[PDB]
Amino acid sequence: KIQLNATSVTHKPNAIQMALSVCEDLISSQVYAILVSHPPTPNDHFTPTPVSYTAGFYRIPVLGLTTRMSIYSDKSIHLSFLRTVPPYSHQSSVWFEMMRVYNWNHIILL
Amino acid sequence: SIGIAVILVGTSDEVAIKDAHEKDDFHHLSVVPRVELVAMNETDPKSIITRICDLMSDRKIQGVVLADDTDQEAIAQILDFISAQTLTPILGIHGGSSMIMADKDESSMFFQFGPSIEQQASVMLNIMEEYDWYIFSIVTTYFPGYQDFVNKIRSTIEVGWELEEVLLLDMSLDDGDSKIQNQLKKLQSPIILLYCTKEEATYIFEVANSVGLTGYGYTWIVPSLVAGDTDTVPSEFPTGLISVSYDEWDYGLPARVRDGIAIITTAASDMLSEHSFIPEPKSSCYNTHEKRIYQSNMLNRYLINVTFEGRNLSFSEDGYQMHPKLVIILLNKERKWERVGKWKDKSLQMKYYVWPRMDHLSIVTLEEAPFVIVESVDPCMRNTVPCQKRIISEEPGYIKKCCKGFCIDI
Amino acid sequence: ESAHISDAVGVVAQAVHELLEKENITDPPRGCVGNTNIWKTGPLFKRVLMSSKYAD
Amino acid sequence: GASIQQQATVMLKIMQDYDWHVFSLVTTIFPGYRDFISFIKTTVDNSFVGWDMQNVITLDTSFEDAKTQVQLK
Ligand SMILES: *[C@@H]1O[C@H](CO)[C@@H](O[C@@H]2O[C@H](CO)[C@@H](O)[C@H](O)[C@H]2NC(C)=O)[C@H](O)[C@H]1NC(C)=O
Ligand SMILES: *[C@@H]1O[C@H](CO)[C@@H](O[C@@H]2O[C@H](CO)[C@@H](O)[C@H](O)[C@H]2NC(C)=O)[C@H](O)[C@H]1NC(C)=O
Ligand SMILES: *[C@@H]1O[C@H](CO)[C@@H](O)[C@H](O)[C@H]1NC(C)=O
Repeated sequence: KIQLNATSVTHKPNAIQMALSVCEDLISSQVYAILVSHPPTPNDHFTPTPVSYTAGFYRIPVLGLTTRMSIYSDKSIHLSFLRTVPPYSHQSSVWFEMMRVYNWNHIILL
Repeated sequence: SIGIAVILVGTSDEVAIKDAHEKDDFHHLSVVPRVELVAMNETDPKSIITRICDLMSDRKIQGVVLADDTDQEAIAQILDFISAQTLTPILGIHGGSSMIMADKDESSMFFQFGPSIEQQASVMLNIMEEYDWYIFSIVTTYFPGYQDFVNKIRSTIEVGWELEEVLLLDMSLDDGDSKIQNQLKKLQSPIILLYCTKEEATYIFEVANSVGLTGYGYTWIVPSLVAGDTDTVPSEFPTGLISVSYDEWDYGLPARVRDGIAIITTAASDMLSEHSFIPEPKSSCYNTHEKRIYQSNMLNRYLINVTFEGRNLSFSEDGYQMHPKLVIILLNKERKWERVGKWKDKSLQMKYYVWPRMDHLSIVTLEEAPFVIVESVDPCMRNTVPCQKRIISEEPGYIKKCCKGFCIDI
Repeated sequence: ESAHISDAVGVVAQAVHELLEKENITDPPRGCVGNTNIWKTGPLFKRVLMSSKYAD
Repeated sequence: GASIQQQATVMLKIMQDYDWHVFSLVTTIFPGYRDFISFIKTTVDNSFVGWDMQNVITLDTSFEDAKTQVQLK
């Protein structure tokens, strides 16, 4: 008898009114999870953060989909945020594997 | 004619603050600030957003002061977003608007009244220096400000200080009480230091009472956030709990309001005099993106250096104050907090010359040339023993010296 | 995004069904009007999610 | 067959033959423990070794692992 009702919200160029409307609609909806899937944002900021903070205000898990910045990896601030795309730091492990393959020790990281 | 907003939520003497609002001497600079006081509730953040929107749209608010009485860090956490997204700076002086979060935004203009983590660590180490207790241990949870505290204490201690146990507890995972009880067996020093949250502190005290590591020979010292409110005492805080809290007794709400108004006014005067221009753009609540054009970029540089005729109210880069006033509290047998000592300007003052306890025998002696040598403390070193000399002129005065000799070696 | 959304929704469905297997069912309040109390099973539900394992 | 005292003497001989001169003593509530304690006390004081003995560990009940673990540590 478990029922699933689907609710999604659109885009607005601003972020204060976007966050306000999102918080009001999700509070009125009593959702369990939040999904954000905007890779090609015209703004290069890549900021779904206020939704995650407001969800952490009630410890509501958030699962990211697009952004791979390591700022979301910090659970001390992002207390209720997850994602299924690993950050670029795993490319560091990939480069370590490459170093294992080709026997390279000294690098010049910039 | 700057516009200053005062918001009060919870019980407070609003009439007294209003009467004491015009208690500053601002006649030496043409500022004539306008202050509006409004009462609010703790319903939800969106209500606060609406209230500040209305205030800045109507009175053209160039500065917001928030005071409350809750024990939630979310107040400043969300107020940081408003302060960053609005050209008007915001200040917090009391209640939920006082606890320092991790950090403020680069564009943030929000400041708080209180000391930093490192200053509290320094005061706590001064306390451990005052009464000769040099064996300790540190345990904390995954609150963001843990690495700062650990690194600060490690650097400061890097006198025979001996740290032998450091513990990190992750309370997000449940059913870990057995693991916590097993891993608390590593504690061996008589004194253990904790850095967690209030409910987490209660849980940890439950675990400790289950393991019985808090009866007589173990004393705990905790930061300000563990206590927070003196009026309420949690269920099982062990008697003899030591902590340092902001001096909220001799520094009341009207004083905080006057200090905030004065610092805002003098920063605005400095900005409008040194640069001859005061950034007071169109305070538009709707579509704030276009209202951020007149970015000050220097009012913040004039918001971190303020003197109030004796009170150096300068702030730090992270957002905290530079010269806080601190008091120390102790949990006696009955559930209350007593006023034990004061700390100010790297000076520690203790009312009790000896810390009372919750075998031991006192020794009397006299200085003899080869056997008992007494000298003043280092402006005591190794291989010496501290000794107390009473002074009779008032209250019983003692001065600490260093005693050694042939008899002392035996 | 087409396959990513499908994988995410499937994970969400199985995680929700895993949570419904246990007791202490809690629901969020209406925080927009005078609700500052936290969801009590927040960390508990996150812990439920951490141990999730999938083959789809 | 032998009693507890003869076997205890044999045990101390075995310990001496390997020069393990540091030990402790753990006893339960099993009857006959005090005679063993007294025999060990009398045997050590008249020996050529000079054994290092830690304080005797005595259990009270089925260990709650609350105060018994304090002695076990
Ligand atoms: C299921 O979800 C839809 C939204 O996807 C809900 O419809 C909303 O209802 C509220 C309250 O009447 C309106 O303010 C919204 O505008 C509606 N949105 C849409 C798109 O319909 C619907 O009420 C939900 N029903 C259940 C099962 O709770
Ligand atoms: C406020 O600004 C004044 C002037 O720059 C600072 O005074 C200087 O302080 C530094 C450090 O003590 C000295 O080296 C300079 O010689 C001082 N100059 C003058 C003219 O006083 C003052 O320290 C600043 N206060 C704060 C905390 O920002
Ligand atoms: C994207 O995912 C879908 C579903 O797995 C797959 O059919 C498709 O081939 C993928 N993308 C492309 C264009 O290969």
